[PDB]
Amino acid sequence: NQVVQAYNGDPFVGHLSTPISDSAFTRTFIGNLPAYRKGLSPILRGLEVGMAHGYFLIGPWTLLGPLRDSEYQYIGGLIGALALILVATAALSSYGLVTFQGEQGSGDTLQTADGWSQFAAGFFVGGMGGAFVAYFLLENLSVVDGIFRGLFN
Amino acid sequence: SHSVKIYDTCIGCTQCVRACPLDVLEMVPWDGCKAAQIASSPRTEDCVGCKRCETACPTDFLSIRVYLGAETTRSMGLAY
Amino acid sequence: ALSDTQILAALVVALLPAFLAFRLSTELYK
Amino acid sequence: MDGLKSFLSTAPVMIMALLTFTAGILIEFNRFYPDLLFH
Amino acid sequence: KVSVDNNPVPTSFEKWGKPGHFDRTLARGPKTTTWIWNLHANAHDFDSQTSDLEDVSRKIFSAHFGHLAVVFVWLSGMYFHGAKFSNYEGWLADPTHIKPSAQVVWPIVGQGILNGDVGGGFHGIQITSGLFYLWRASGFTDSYQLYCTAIGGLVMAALMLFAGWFHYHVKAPKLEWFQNVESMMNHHLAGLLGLGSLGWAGHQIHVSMPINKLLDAGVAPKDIPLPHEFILEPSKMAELYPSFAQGLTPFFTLNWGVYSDFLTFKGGLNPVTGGLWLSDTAHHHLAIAVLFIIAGHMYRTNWGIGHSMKEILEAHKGPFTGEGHKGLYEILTTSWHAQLAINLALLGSLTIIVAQHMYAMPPYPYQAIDYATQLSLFTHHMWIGGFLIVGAGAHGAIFMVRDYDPAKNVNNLLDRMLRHRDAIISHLNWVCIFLGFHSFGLYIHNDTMRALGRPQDMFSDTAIQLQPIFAQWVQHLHTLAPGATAPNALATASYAFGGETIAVAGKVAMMPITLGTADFMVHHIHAFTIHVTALILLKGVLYARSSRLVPDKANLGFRFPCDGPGRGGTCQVSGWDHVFLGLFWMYNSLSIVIFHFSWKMQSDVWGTVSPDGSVTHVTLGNFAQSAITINGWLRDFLWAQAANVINSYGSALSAYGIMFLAGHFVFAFSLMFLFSGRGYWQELIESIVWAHNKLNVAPAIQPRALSIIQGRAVGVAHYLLGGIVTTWAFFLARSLSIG
Amino acid sequence: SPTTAGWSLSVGIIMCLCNVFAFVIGYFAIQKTGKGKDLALPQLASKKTFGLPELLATMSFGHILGAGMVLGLASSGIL
Amino acid sequence: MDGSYAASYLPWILIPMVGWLFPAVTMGLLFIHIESE
Amino acid sequence: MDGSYAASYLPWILIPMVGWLFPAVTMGLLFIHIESE
Amino acid sequence: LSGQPPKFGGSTGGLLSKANREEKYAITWTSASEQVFEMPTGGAAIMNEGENLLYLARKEQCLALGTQLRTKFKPKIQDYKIYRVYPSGEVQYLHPADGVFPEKVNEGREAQGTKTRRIGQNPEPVTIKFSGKAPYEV
Amino acid sequence: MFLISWRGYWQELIETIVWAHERTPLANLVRWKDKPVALSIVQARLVGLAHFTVGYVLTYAAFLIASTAGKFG
Ligand code: CLA
Ligand code: CLA
Ligand code: CLA
Ligand SMILES: CC1=C(/C=C/C(C)=C/C=C/C(C)=C/C=C/C=C(C)/C=C/C=C(C)/C=C/C2=C(C)CCCC2(C)C)C(C)(C)CCC1
Ligand SMILES: CC1=C(C/C=C(\C)CCC[C@H](C)CCC[C@H](C)CCCC(C)C)C(=O)c2ccccc2C1=O
Ligand SMILES: CC1=C(C/C=C(\C)CCC[C@H](C)CCC[C@H](C)CCCC(C)C)C(=O)c2ccccc2C1=O
Ligand code: SF4
Ligand code: SF4
Ligand SMILES: [Ca+2]
Repeated sequence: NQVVQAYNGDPFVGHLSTPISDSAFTRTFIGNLPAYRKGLSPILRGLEVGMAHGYFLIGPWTLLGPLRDSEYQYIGGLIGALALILVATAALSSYGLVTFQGEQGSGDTLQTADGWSQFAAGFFVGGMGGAFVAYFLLENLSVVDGIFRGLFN
Repeated sequence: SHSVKIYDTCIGCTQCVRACPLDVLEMVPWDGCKAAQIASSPRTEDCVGCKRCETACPTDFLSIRVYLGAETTRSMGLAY
Repeated sequence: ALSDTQILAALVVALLPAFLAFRLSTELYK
Repeated sequence: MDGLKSFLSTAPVMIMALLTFTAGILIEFNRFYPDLLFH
Repeated sequence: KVSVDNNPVPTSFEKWGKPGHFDRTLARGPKTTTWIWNLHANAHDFDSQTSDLEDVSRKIFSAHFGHLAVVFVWLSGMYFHGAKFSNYEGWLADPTHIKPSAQVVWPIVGQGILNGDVGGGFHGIQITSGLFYLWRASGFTDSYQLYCTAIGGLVMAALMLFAGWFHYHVKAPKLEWFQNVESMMNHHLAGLLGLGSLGWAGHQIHVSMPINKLLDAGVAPKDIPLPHEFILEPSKMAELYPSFAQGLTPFFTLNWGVYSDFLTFKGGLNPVTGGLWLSDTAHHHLAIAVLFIIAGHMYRTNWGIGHSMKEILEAHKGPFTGEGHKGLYEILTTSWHAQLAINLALLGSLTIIVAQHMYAMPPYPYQAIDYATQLSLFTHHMWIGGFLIVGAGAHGAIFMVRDYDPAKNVNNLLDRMLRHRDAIISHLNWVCIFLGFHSFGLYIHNDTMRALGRPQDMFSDTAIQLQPIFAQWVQHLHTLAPGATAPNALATASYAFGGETIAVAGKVAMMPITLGTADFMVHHIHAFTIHVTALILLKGVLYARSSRLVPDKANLGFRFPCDGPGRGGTCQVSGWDHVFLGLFWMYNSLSIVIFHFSWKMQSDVWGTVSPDGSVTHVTLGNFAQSAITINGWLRDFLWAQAANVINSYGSALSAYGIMFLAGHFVFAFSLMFLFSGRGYWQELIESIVWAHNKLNVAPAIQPRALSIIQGRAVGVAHYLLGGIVTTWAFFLARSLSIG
Repeated sequence: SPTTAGWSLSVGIIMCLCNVFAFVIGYFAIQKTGKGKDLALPQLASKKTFGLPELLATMSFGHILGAGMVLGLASSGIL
Repeated sequence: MDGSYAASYLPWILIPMVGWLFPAVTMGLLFIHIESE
Repeated sequence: MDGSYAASYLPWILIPMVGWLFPAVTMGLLFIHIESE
Repeated sequence: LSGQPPKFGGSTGGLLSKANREEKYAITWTSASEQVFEMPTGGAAIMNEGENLLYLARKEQCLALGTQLRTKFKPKIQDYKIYRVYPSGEVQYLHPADGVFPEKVNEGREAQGTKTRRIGQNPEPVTIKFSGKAPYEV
Repeated sequence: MFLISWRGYWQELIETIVWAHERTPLANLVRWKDKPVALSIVQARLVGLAHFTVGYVLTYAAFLIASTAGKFG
């Protein structure tokens, strides 16, 4: 009833097949994230990765920021999130320029210069879009509260 | 790669060639000592620079010298 | 009345039948 | 018994006996003539 | 089960004069000065002088006896100093105005000034160990009883010396005697801890309870009856405790409820002395005695009953650990180093638990009166506990490189430990970096926001708040405990969780310890430093055998400096160097712990209660707003509270100022050995040797420099010595300046 | 001060009964019952498979269990 | 929809999730599942 | 940060550029450079 | 590269991405008796009857394994061969490069790495200034 | 830190961190071109010397400039 085998039946690779690293749920979940999902073009997986992080980065400066005790509470959070997504996409494109210069194959469409460039473009679009949509929900928070409770219905 | 040089003062005591972890060194025939053997360093691109060969050499000052130089994957001992 | 944190305590307790129901249903699927 | 003779003759025992003797004579000289900043 | 070898080694003086007889690499003679350091470093490495597992066990047994002789000599010194050179006869009468002093100083060079006025006309050093409170709790009344205890301890020390000589030289037990660990723990639980607790419960019933109840009533020590007068006439004990008129016939019939007169689960602190009641102390030792004696009949022995440790261990296998513990009994019964690792870890954690309980539940009368004793005892036992935990890491590494062969344990817990060392050290790296960013980075953030004039952006209690909600909840549960979840407990377990400020003799014995955001931040620093110490020591234990860098660390040994300058430089890959770094990190961790304790008690617990009921603290509530920035620790704690240790010159506390500066010197001196390397010092010693050769005074014993491990060892020894001496002087001069 | 009972026939009755239950648990539980010191009339105990060890073990556990029962039931009241 | 009871924000977040996230996620996963291979 | 001196807008634009544009651009160019070929 | 692998349960110490991007090393030894050895990656394994094939990521790990095969076993396993295998596919043959172990004189090897002087007659760096060389290799 | 702790400890620590990066999901995507190694022996002697010097100078410049400007203008 052993639950920790070696990774993929290979006992000399440096990995164990633990219930977290190599379970069925982990295979179906980690293997279906945009970074690992099958058949996607790099632009759509970069777009889906980007929105999940733009929507995330709005919060930390919105609730904990130099502007959190003023009337421009959400604008400061949005400005910080755009700064972070800008430097994130600059880092992503610099990584693409650096890593993928020697010619490699096309076994994975993401680990190539065109693929990583598409991933960086999608990450930028998704990140700034997610940041602005979280800003738009937060700025119009009275509206969202009223429509979820039924103050206008 | 590091360069392992063996000088004339070698007494053929074999201590360096079995103190070496990566077995860079090997003993070759020679006519300059009683033991009729001198250490050589054929596979010296596999030298990591540990200097266990210099540590094991009994002759004073040293009949074997390791001269640390251009690092590579083999000469830095990186498993990654 | 009832407390605010008792409801969240009930939710994090009921997170355990969620995990065990997921694993039982997965094991029935075999 | 030549073993206690050779053990009392070791470096730590003899150096501690010597330091104790010099400390004793210094402490006694400070006990009798206390405060000698100069001649 | 007792089989011995008779006269295994002759008792002769001849080996005394030949040093280095124990180790075969030193029996030739000293060629160089490295022979001296090897003579001292290998003197107690019994497992390397021979490899029989039987003679090393006999050597260990007799070494234990000699160590007990040392401990009894020290304890006799304590009792003799309390007997003769102390004001215990004077302090016992008035233990609220005059202070303990168990050491007078001979005046030689003007050091009679250290004989400060301690009270009652006695002149001497005010001691900070709780020896006087210990002897008041144990029922000592006159100096003659302390003198008898000191003489008995010296006799028992002579007995331990004789027993060590007996068990090495005339009758040494065999190996099968030592490998009876089930019989051994039966006797150590039932007979050592169990009967020790039972005997002390009996002493407390018959000596500590009467003497301390009459001393609480207000009777002078000269009118106090001698402790056997409460045994020879039990009518007197019936005068004090009405439950002794019924005798032991309630005990043997389980009419135990009538012993609630003195065996009570009262809880809390005694208001007249500040200590725990000795009622629930005697009851506690009785309960511990019964529980330990019951647990001492667990492991199987000569009789068929019992419960063998081997089958207990083999029964515990799960899906994750595979083969389970079947392999561990051969580990801990064939290796003294794994035993020393586990016993050092648990003794260090026990000493830390002792430190954390003896402040919050002060078990001795008038211990919480004076803050010197409380602070010194907490600090002392934290330091001892941290040292022993680092020793646990050290002997884990020694066991892995020396006494661990993987032939006899495949796929058990220790193997599976070694098969995922990268995962363990990886996640422990992550938690160390996480806590170091989120425990010290909060301090840097607060320090910057206070420097920038933004105190509303800080992590204060009047700012962004980080309340320790779980510790506050646990404090709430322990305040609400003695009514619902401990019905027969009258008062709270300690007043540290909540309740009433216990003020005795005008000074705060114990008051509730509130946990704001400052305590959140300091406790996460504690977690961080404890995790980094665990990281270094656990990395040493796991990576002692082999790494990806040096795959043959096991046969290079345990104390090897490096493998060489190759692979970039493998300068500290041994397990010994992980002990060496864990010593620095233990010093850092425990110094933060004792600074947290000292500042929290000075600002939030200790102080003077006015008769109007108000409490004023020693540093006046600094910890709430100053203990969240580093400048607040440097300004309100280190700078502000060292005014007592650096202005102390020309007074009785001037020895602590000298010791303060001495600790700074030894720190700075340690940096010479830590920062330098052997090569510089060897080529400097060569020039000095030339100067000796020029005038024919060069030694025959060649002066090598210290080795690499020697240099690191003396650097860390002087570093910890200097830091601990500095903190000892700072604490023991702050505390004698606050009461 | 929890309630307790001094001594009676009821205290004697219950602890003998807990000693009987401890005899049952010991005979059904102890792996090595007959191993130990030799015993007089071992047929009376469990037919030559029971020792002086398990005499003191089983009825000692009976005294522990009976102390538990006596103190617990006298504290709860009903004894 | 005011909430007088304890944790009134909890239905505020759990009615969208059980109404949309549970159906959209469950039908999405089942649509990938019943049409796989 | 008011500026009483002449051209107070000049630190307003040059502290972001020397603080961010100079480091981000310089480290970006050096990261492309030290890792080229 | 013939040989069944040892019965090892797997470990985190082992082959990283260096193995499938550049060289990894295989040690092949033959033993009659099944027994237990310490893998330098950490743990303990099972020597199969007959041929074994253990893939490692460093040459030092392979030689450390071969060293403990030689010295820690009473029936000494000395017919161990260490290969260097590339992800492209070709297999090099490294440690017993000649017939016999390097400690023994094969009498057919070539003295390379040998200088015709001692260290005292090594040239000094002032003579070779701006020559692109260093005082050993002149 | 740089002067007391030496390279072997840090090299095996970085080996564990490298394993962590190469075996985790979603961070296997990002790979180093230059393999992370610990700082060299002489390099970290230099780095500890630079830290000792910079911190020493900054502490004393702050103290000397605030102690006089504390009491003289
Ligand atoms: C239960 C306690 C216990 C026991 C008995 C052992 C026993 C042993 N340990 Mg030790 N150890 C422990 C606790 C213990 N240790 C702790 C707590 C630490 C953490 C610091 C370690 C760390 C450790 C290391 C790192 C090493 C050992 C080793 C040894 C072995 C030989 C020791 C030796 O020869 O030193 C002889 C005695 C000395 C060298 C004295 C040292 C001097 C001290 C440190 C400085 C002075 C201390 C003093 C209080 C200061 C005042 C003096 C001065 C100012 C006047 C032996 C197995 C060695 C070993 O087996 O490796 C192969 C080894 O290298 N130990
Ligand atoms: C003040 C001195 C100092 C500091 C900063 C460190 C720092 C650290 N040590 Mg330590 N160390 C020290 C002295 C120091 N040590 C000394 C004297 C020794 C004794 C030999 C050691 C021995 C040593 C060992 C043996 C180990 C460490 C490790 C660590 C790391 C723990 C992780 C952590 O805290 O998160 C990082 C937190 C900090 C660096 C402090 C907070 C600083 C802020 C938040 C960051 C700065 C803000 C921002 C990024 C600045 C950017 C500005 C921009 C212009 C670039 C960390 C790098 C352990 C480790 O690596 O664990 C994985 C480890 O194993 N140390
Ligand atoms: C030396 C340069 C320097 C400068 C100028 C700044 C300045 C700033 N810091 Mg920073 N900081 C620095 C170094 C610096 N820091 C370093 C070295 C540290 C590490 C110790 C920090 C740590 C720190 C933290 C942790 C935080 C600040 C924050 C702040 C900002 C406070 C106000 C705010 O909400 O801004 C909002 C953010 C910006 C103005 C960034 C610019 C982004 C907007 C969208 C402009 C971009 C325009 C457009 C998209 C692109 C134009 C292209 C161009 C060619 C035209 C302020 C702009 C706070 C903040 O809110 O950060 C976001 C805060 O939380 N800093
Ligand atoms: C579940 C789960 C999890 C997770 C967690 C979380 C909590 C998540 C998050 C999530 C998130 C975080 C989400 C987000 C979302 C987002 C969104 C949904 C967005 C959207 C966007 C948009 C809307 C955009 C658009 C636009 C615009 C608007 C304009 C501009 C441009 C563009 C076009 C782009 C875990 C891992 C634990 C596992 C278990 C389960
Ligand atoms: C100074 C130094 C030396 C030289 C140290 C030497 C030669 C030791 C000198 C010891 C002298 C002889 C004193 C010996 C011990 C004293 C008796 C201790 C006195 C302490 C009392 C107060 C208790 C090294 O060999 C070395 C090696 C590796 C790293 C750093 C260093 C290093 O820093
Ligand atoms: C911490 C530490 C490391 C680890 C250090 C590492 C892995 C690199 C440290 C640099 C990290 C990445 C932070 C760099 C940030 C600094 C501001 C440096 C900036 C870069 C310069 C060009 C200015 C060692 O490798 C080491 C080696 C030998 C002796 C001591 C030590 C040592 O103490
Ligand atoms: S160790 Fe030195 S002397 Fe011996 S064979 Fe090697 S080079 Fe020659
Ligand atoms: S430096 Fe080390 S690996 Fe290189 S030849 Fe010498 S001993 Fe062998
Ligand atoms: Ca603000």
